[PDB]
Amino acid sequence: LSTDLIKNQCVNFNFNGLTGTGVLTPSSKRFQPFQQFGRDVSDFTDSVRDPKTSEILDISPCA
Amino acid sequence: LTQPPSASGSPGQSVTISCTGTYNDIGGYNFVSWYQQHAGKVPKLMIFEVSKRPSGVPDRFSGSKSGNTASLTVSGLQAEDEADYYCSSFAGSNTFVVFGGGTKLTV
Amino acid sequence: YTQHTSSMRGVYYPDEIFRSDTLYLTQDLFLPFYSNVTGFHTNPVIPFKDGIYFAATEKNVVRGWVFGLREFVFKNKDGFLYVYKGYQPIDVVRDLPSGFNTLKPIFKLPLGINITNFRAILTAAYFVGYLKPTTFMLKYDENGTITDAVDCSQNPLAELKCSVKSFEIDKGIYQTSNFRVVPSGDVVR
Amino acid sequence: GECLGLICAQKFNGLTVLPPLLTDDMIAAYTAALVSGTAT
Amino acid sequence: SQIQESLTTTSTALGKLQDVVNQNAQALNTLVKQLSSNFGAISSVLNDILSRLDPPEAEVQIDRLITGRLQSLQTYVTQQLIRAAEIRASANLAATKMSECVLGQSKRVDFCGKGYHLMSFPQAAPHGVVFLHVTYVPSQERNF
Amino acid sequence: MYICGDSTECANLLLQYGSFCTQLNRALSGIAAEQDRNTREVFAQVKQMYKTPTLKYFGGFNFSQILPDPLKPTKRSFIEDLLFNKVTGECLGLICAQKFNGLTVLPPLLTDDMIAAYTAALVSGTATAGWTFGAGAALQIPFAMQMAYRFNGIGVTQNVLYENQKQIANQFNKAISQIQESLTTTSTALGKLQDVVNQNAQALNTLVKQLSSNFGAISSVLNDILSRLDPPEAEVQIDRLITGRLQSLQTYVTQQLIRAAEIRASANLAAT
Amino acid sequence: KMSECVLGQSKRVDFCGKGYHLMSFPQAAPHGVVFLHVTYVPSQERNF
Amino acid sequence: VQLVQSGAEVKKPGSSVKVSCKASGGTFNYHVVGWVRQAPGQGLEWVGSVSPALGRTNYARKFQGRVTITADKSSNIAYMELTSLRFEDTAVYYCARLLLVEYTTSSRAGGYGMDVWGQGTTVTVS
Amino acid sequence: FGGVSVITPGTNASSEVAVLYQDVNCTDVSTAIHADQLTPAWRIYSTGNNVFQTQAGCLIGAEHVDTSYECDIPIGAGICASYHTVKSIVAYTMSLGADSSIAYSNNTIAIPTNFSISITTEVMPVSMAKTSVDCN
Ligand SMILES: *[C@@H]1O[C@H](CO)[C@@H](O[C@@H]2O[C@H](CO)[C@@H](O[C@@H]3O[C@H](CO)[C@@H](O)[C@H](O)[C@@H]3O)[C@H](O)[C@H]2NC(C)=O)[C@H](O)[C@H]1NC(C)=O
Ligand SMILES: *[C@@H]1O[C@H](CO)[C@@H](O[C@@H]2O[C@H](CO)[C@@H](O)[C@H](O)[C@H]2NC(C)=O)[C@H](O)[C@H]1NC(C)=O
Ligand SMILES: *[C@@H]1O[C@H](CO)[C@@H](O)[C@H](O)[C@H]1NC(C)=O
Ligand SMILES: *[C@@H]1O[C@H](CO)[C@@H](O)[C@H](O)[C@H]1NC(C)=O
Ligand SMILES: *[C@@H]1O[C@H](CO)[C@@H](O)[C@H](O)[C@H]1NC(C)=O
Ligand SMILES: *[C@@H]1O[C@H](CO)[C@@H](O)[C@H](O)[C@H]1NC(C)=O
Ligand SMILES: *[C@@H]1O[C@H](CO)[C@@H](O)[C@H](O)[C@H]1NC(C)=O
Ligand SMILES: *[C@@H]1O[C@H](CO)[C@@H](O)[C@H](O)[C@H]1NC(C)=O
Repeated sequence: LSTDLIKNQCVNFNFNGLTGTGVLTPSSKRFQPFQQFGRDVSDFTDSVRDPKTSEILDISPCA
Repeated sequence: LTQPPSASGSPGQSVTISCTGTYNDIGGYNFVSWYQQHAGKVPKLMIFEVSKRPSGVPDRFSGSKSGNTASLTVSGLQAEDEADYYCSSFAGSNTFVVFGGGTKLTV
Repeated sequence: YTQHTSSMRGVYYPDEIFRSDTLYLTQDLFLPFYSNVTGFHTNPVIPFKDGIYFAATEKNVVRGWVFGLREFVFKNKDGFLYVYKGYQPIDVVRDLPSGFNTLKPIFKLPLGINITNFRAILTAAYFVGYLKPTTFMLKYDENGTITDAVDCSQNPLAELKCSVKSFEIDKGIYQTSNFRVVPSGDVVR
Repeated sequence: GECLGLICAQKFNGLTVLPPLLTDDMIAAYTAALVSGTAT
Repeated sequence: SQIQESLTTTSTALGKLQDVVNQNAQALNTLVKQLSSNFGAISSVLNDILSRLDPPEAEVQIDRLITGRLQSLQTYVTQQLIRAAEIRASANLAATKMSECVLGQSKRVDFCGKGYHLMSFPQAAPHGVVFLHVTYVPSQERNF
Repeated sequence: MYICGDSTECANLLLQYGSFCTQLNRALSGIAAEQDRNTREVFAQVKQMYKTPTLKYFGGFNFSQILPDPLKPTKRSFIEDLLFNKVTGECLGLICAQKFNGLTVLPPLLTDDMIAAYTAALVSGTATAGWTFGAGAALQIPFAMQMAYRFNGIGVTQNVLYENQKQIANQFNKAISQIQESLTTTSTALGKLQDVVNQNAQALNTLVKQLSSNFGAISSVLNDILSRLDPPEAEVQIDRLITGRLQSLQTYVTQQLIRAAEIRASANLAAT
Repeated sequence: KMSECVLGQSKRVDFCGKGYHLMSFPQAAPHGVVFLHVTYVPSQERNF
Repeated sequence: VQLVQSGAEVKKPGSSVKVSCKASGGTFNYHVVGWVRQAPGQGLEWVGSVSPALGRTNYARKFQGRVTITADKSSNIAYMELTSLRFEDTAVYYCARLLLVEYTTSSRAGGYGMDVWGQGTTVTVS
Repeated sequence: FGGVSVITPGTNASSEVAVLYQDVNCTDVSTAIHADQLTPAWRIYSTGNNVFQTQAGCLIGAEHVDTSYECDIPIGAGICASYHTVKSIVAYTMSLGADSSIAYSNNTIAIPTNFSISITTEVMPVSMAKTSVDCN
């Protein structure tokens, strides 16, 4: 099952099993074809690759 | 990277030149090359890998590495070998290539 | 069964995670820098233990694998056989050329196989190395590509670079490790 | 997470940094006053 | 002019202020990184524990993470309190120097610089104060 | 080594608690390094080491017990030898010994007879240059004349010193002898230094003795837990000991950090 | 402060109060001491 | 393959010179092009390099803010621009092909020695 | 057993290092290295046969010299190390200060005939970051 992407607002999300609450925004990160997630220097998801469109989205915390 | 200022021997003699590195440069990486330079000439590669010789070089030229020390051996030294010898090595990616000073060999 | 040295070969991406502009320190099974690689010419059983490195120059002699320059890393970890691949357009007959090639993941197979045995399938040269649970510092560029690496077990300089997570170290004395002397024997009374 | 500039950013872990009350160019006003008082 | 030139090219000159940047960066980095530890739990992620286990078991795994995280906050807070006390001692000394070196003239040996003190200037710096201490140093002695 | 011995089962379980050991190691290395700053700030106020004068009797003022003796085998003054006899794994001598518990003591950078060189330089500078020592180049001054200066700095004119120089010198010399005698026979005189010997001895003794506690475990010995229980159960007992041992290291480190701060305050005052 | 403000006269600026220190008095308080610091403050300046 | 250099150049004590090297009878391909500042009567030192295949560079620390090394694989010519050229920079300035070949940022093979050298571009600075 | 420290002059000067095996007899650690009895083995490491016993442990790779200089990298007891010609890493007993002979006389005084105004600096860490943590 799936839903539409909801962007630039606080969203409860699930990307291929990666879950959390945050704000999904368009991103410039140059992911490799085999990379699904991006991480910050500290070990937090910084970004994800969308499972159906392969676009890259940054994840900000929900205020 | 450190080299002696000179080396010498009789024609027909086995004469060596040593180079000392670190855990980069010579040691750390197996990328130590040697050059032969006569005054007024372009340095000629004599040794490509630590022990591997390139084409166009006679078999009197050989070498090896032990610990952090590299060694060039000229076995059966000829008058035509009165040249400086330089060693260089992969310095790691920030410096990429490092050279020692020349060692002048006299026959 | 001849011998070759692995000159910074066998580095691969440990995971599916994008990191950039950073040095990532991690312990995993990696081909140690300058480990000994067995050379082969032509089908013997070559035991698989704690991960195996394989490469071949062929000509196209290696056309299959049995588990029970084209290069690969095969490791058995947490129920999966992971396979990494890469390829250098360099023409070499009987040696691995010195070089670095980060390998990319191809497969993650949920195979309940106690792999202890490995054999290549040879139709009508190749190399085998072994992985060890060493620690590496992997250098990621701005596009998430590992372009370089430090083997933390090679020498005290490499160890210090890993300890301070840098390729540049300032002046001083730094504690990097701890040593222990190990027993020469067994006394039972 | 320090709201510098402005760009008020947050991290998932609840670790933030509060701004100082007396800012750098307010501190500089006191140092200028102290030097000016010393000089005259 | 010599001070300006030395500050321009010499590193470590302000190492005392750099140290409080680095000490706090490390305290926060070790704190945030403890979130990745399991502390005996199956996994560090609360969402994984809850997805994976029914509540009668999930609660055990969560308590393992709660204990570990309370402990890392306590070690963080304690070292910040000790460190803050050290900073306060420096702030009090700096305040003393401001009063005696800048707003007066010192008669205390080696306080407000080496040599005989004449006057000082309180220049600001990130996380601190740098004093320029102007002193008189006798020289060229003769034997009488 | 403190928490786990030669057990790899313990060593691996310990990694699940995160980087506690690297913070504990930095905290202790941090203060151990600080301890070498404390003696530099206090004693190394000498830019030039002054040679001990061959003359110990200056204007009638006797410094023989303040300065090192040129014939005696030691590098210390007589008073220092007395002070050193009242207060009291480290590789001393040499014999480099170890204990099973990973508790060691590092040597200081500035050793006792190096410290004694600074004290000798400070006294020698005081005796021959006086206060000029702390402000530019040291300037020689006759000792009696620096005393006149010092008397005139307290409102008493210099006339008092020159007219009563014999009595002043005799009171000085007698006062020194009284100090030597009091240090020779009176205990507790150096209690402030004895206290840091005892406080650290206690901190280490309580730390090492926590290794004998079970903390809810069947037994304190990791080898017994592993011999006794299969891994699915042995790990539980080991975690009970790991938690207890991490906690005792944390209480040790915390009290050393607080105590070190108190020492630094004393070092700063001494330097002042 | 007891030693330098009460039993002496201070020459340390802003130590023992603002202004030129003359003398001080150590009044007791719960959990502490309160000093009454008597100082001389110059005033009514004229331009010469 | 023979690397061919410019030469016989004389420059001012505060100037900018661009030295060119062409790969004659072949191409640079994946080879790294290195530059060496051998001074008259002296030993030789690394200046830096460019890898035409990637456009990636390396500089010796001494020249990090002084020398720009580039290449254009479409003309198959390598270049070195020495700016703020000083008297102390007089050198034969050899360029050479390194054995190391770079295919991508994460894949390279061969050693770091240099087989094909140009004749040198002596740059004399007054 | 003991700690291992790596001593470096700084990579801006040299990548050359010396290794200190702490709190150990140098004869025994050297034997264990040659006997392949140490756990954290370094695969291409060589001692270089320059082993110096100090109170802090076995220092390997630093040369011992009989000269003295200001302390740079402290090791322990009076031993410090730095990067010097004999450059290489060297170990030495540190210097305490300049050697100065001050004359003492009962009728002679030195009096400055000139002076120099000097300006020096002091640096103090007045404040730290105002962190805040959301415990929950
Ligand atoms: C300056 O002070 C020193 C230290 O007090 C004086 O030296 C001391 O002189 C006394 C008297 O001669 C010595 O006592 C005697 O020792 C002999 C040892 O054989 C013993 O047989 C006698 O019965 C008596 O106890 C004392 O040991 C000596 N102390 C030291 C450390 O040497 C010195 O005389 C004073 N100088 C001047 C000019 O006043
Ligand atoms: C101050 O009092 C001291 C005694 O406390 C006097 O010094 C002693 O004087 C007697 C003679 O009356 C001598 O026999 C002693 O040897 C002296 N002793 C010392 C210095 O220990 C001193 O003269 C008095 N001074 C003044 C100015 O009255
Ligand atoms: C090759 O390396 C393995 C370790 O990976 C070692 O056990 C084996 O003895 C080596 N064989 C050689 C040098 O022939
Ligand atoms: C990342 O890819 C872009 C092309 O999309 C390229 O211009 C850039 O140089 C690459 N960055 C790195 C570090 O390779
Ligand atoms: C808040 O969000 C708005 C967009 O809605 C943006 O323009 C602004 O810069 C942000 N920051 C602040 C401090 O207002
Ligand atoms: C004169 O003063 C100098 C110190 O500047 C000192 O070294 C020298 O010995 C003195 N001369 C005499 C005769 O004492
Ligand atoms: C080290 O062991 C030897 C015996 O092999 C002994 O003679 C020596 O005193 C010991 N200690 C030191 C510091 O060398
Ligand atoms: C006289 O003194 C006052 C300060 O009380 C000052 O403000 C005023 O400018 C001075 N007058 C002149 C002429 O400078």
